[PDB]
Amino acid sequence: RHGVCWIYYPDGGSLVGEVNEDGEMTGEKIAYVYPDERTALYGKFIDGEMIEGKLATLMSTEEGRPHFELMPGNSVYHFDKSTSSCISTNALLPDPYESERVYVAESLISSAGEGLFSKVAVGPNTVMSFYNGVRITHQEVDSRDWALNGNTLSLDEETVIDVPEPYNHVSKYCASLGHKANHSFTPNCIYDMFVHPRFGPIKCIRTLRAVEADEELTVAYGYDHSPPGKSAPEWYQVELKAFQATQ
Ligand SMILES: Nc1ncnc2c1ncn2[C@@H]1O[C@H](C[C@@H](N)CC[C@H](N)C(=O)O)[C@@H](O)[C@H]1O
Ligand SMILES: CN1CCC(=C2c3ccccc3C=Cc3cc(O)ccc32)CC1
Repeated sequence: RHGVCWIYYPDGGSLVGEVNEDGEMTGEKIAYVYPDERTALYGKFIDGEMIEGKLATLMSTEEGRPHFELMPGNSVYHFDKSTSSCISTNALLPDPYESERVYVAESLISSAGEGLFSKVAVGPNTVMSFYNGVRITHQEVDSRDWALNGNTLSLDEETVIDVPEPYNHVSKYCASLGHKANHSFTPNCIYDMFVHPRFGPIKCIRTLRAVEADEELTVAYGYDHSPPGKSAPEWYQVELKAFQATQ
């Protein structure tokens, strides 16, 4: 008669609900559940695509049927995959899972600008932040000045994610914050694949180790002598030389 399906993504998120006649995740009581197995976007989905998800908490799962408590408020989300020229339908609507785990402040790395910090203590392998952005080609990134590529992150062999000016200011764009994490060759985080209900296929920032509250989150940007683009910044030259001096 009735059938509830739990789909687990490799990144730890999941989709749960009763499948329709065609075995599709289509209905008004479908939920995406974030990797903490607690934070959920609950509501209207069509074939697994979020049409109207409301912020909710997964309280329990008695005999496979999940119980969701809607969060007080009007926080509503929808599938909203970026394009080459549009980063988001609501650039100032933050992600609720990210908002519990990270914040932006002045970096502790000299002259690095702003950085990304842990709000709370978390264990290893914890998804902390999402790296959404516009979707451009490797050709575009490779064919321009590398000074324009400080917020680029390759998604796959076809697509590079970017957060271009003016979206590099949190007052202009705070829907995701992964671009605010600075580089280190002793990083405490990595970039990892992520299938997001709002952003679609993107990258996330995942901890490599346990992190304390208010620790700066860092990721290795790469190990090449120079970043993609035309005509490396010296801060990276200095850190790369120090990295290579250890071996
Ligand atoms: N280890 C570092 N030392 C100095 N500057 C850094 C370092 N890591 C990142 N940056 C700076 O941060 C840019 C990369 C951004 N994705 C990071 C967020 C940036 N700090 C901001 O305030 O928006 C680089 O192009 C540099 O300007
Ligand atoms: C999250 N992304 C941020 C930008 C980034 C850069 C880069 C770009 C501009 C200026 C500086 C950098 C720094 C290092 C780097 C090294 C590589 O071997 C490949 C790419 C990069 C890749 C990761």
